[PDB]
Amino acid sequence: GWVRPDLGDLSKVTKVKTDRPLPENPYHSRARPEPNPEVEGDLKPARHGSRLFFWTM
Amino acid sequence: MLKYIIPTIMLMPLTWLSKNNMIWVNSTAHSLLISFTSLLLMNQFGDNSLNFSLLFFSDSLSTPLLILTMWLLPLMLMASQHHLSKENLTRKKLFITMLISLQLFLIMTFTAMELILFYILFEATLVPTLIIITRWGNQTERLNAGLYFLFYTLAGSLPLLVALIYIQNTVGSLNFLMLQYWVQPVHNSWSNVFMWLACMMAFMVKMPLYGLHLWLPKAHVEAPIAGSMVLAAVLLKLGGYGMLRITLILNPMTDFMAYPFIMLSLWGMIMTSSICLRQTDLKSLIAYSSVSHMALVIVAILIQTPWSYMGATALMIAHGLTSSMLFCLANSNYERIHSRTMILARGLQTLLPLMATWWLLASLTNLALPPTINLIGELFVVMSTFSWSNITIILMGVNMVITALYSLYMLIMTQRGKYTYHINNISPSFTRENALMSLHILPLLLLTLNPKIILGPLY
Ligand SMILES: CCCCCCCCCCCCCCCCCC(=O)OC[C@H](COP(=O)(O)OCCN)OC(=O)CCCCCCCCCCCCCCCCC
Ligand SMILES: CCCCCCCCCCCCCCCCCC(=O)OC[C@H](COP(=O)(O)OCCN)OC(=O)CCCCCCCCCCCCCCCCC
Repeated sequence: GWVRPDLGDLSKVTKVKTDRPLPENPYHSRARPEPNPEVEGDLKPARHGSRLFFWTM
Repeated sequence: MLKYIIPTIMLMPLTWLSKNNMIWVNSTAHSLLISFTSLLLMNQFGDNSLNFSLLFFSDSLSTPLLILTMWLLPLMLMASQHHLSKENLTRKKLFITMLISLQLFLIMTFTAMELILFYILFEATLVPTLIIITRWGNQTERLNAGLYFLFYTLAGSLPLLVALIYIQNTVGSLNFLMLQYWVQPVHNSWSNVFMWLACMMAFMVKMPLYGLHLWLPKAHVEAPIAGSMVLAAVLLKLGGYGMLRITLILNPMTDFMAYPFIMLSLWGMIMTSSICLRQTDLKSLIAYSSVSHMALVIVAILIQTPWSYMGATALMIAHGLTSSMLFCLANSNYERIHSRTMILARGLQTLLPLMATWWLLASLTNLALPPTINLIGELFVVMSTFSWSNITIILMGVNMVITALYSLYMLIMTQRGKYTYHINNISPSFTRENALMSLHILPLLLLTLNPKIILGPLY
């Protein structure tokens, strides 16, 4: 009763039932480093300007 | 200070937009008007300095130097317009422009609140001064004089720039008022020794300090008359003004770091005074006289007493008017005989009677006849130096004997004896020359009536 699969059939992506649980950390990665604290808030003009030597702006 | 900066800037369009034959009349008239308004800087208080803004201020130290500076500009225009008479119009206007720009840099230099603003303007004065010496000087040696002037100043001032920026990084400010309250004592370490030298050598070279003075007899002698007037009257005093300010942040290290420079000055003043006795060039003699007088200012600043600081301020003002007058007197003879040799033209009292009176008055102020402000400044320094060490009175005393000798030797050689037979072009003194001399000596003697206004912040 075997029917030869048609052109293109064996290259299909199929779905399989399995009881093996999905691996949680397949790469065995360490915990990632914490990101640097975000800079937030409203942008305000610089206090007394550039403050470069004698410049007042 | 904008009420002085903006009018000074307007002298430039005034000069360029004037009728061709009114460039000297217009610039002289309006520069005198600016000089008149500078008297408003005399609103000084017993406790607080007159602090205009974030950028500028004036206290009893800078105020007299500002008034002298603005007074000198019209005198220099008068002194220059004869020997520039054949210069073409555009080059005349550029000459006046250099003088105006120098005044602009100077008045901002003396009122700068922040030491790095002071530095930029302090170096800025080099550029117009170099151009005046090299472009409008008369002899081949002006080119060499310009290089000595430029590289002596920069050799010292570039280490000062590093020091000042270092101080701002450590203190957080170079504002002079802030430094009065945030100043910390200087610990005695090798690193602080070179900070002290960096903060002082640039000012020492400008005084000049004996040993580091070789640029001055070249520059002051090769410059045109306006160049010599400002070089001796004001630019030497940038060094004194800078030292008087920066010593605030150098205590107590100045106690022992002063010794080598006090010895150079106390012995140097006797050396340079002796040199004057054997100089053959009249302009060169007057230039070496300045080195001897500024040696007293160096010593007075380094011993750091209230009396020495009042004396130093008076001497700087007194010397400014006197040395400028002597250069103008010497120049008036040069414009007749076209030589700077002192023995060439003799017995000029017989041919130029009134001009011989200016020579006498200029000489008497130079040798510090009391009660002139020249004597008041010298006396206060001698008093304070006696307290620093009684033995100094010997060196001070010898210098006063030598100073009298070369001051009157210059007077006797040129004005007295018999006139030189073959020199037959000594025409009578012009009204311009006589007014130029009296605008030096009259303010100088008037200050004797009210000396306090030139005694500085310690008064
Ligand atoms: C911190 C305190 C400071 C106070 C103390 C200051 C001490 C005084 C410093 C003086 C500086 C040197 C003298 C400057 C005077 C002018 C020099 C001069 O005019 O010499 C003339 C000489 C002749 O050659 P020249 O003029 O070219 O021939 C005619 C073609 N023009 O010209 C020449 O031969 C070439 C001259 C080259 C030198 C130019 C000046 C540079 C000075 C900085 C030296 C750089 C050192 C760097 C070295 C680092 C590695 C060791
Ligand atoms: C001709 C060229 C013109 C240019 C001139 C340039 C001048 C640069 C001078 C730089 C010298 C700076 C001094 C550097 C040495 C280190 C200073 C130091 O830290 O030593 C500390 C110590 C202080 O001694 P003390 O007073 O006892 O301590 C307090 C307790 N009472 O040290 C002391 O004992 C204080 C005494 C230090 C001064 C010594 C003076 C030497 C003799 C006088 C020389 C005059 C200058 C000679 C120049 C010739 C150059 C060819």
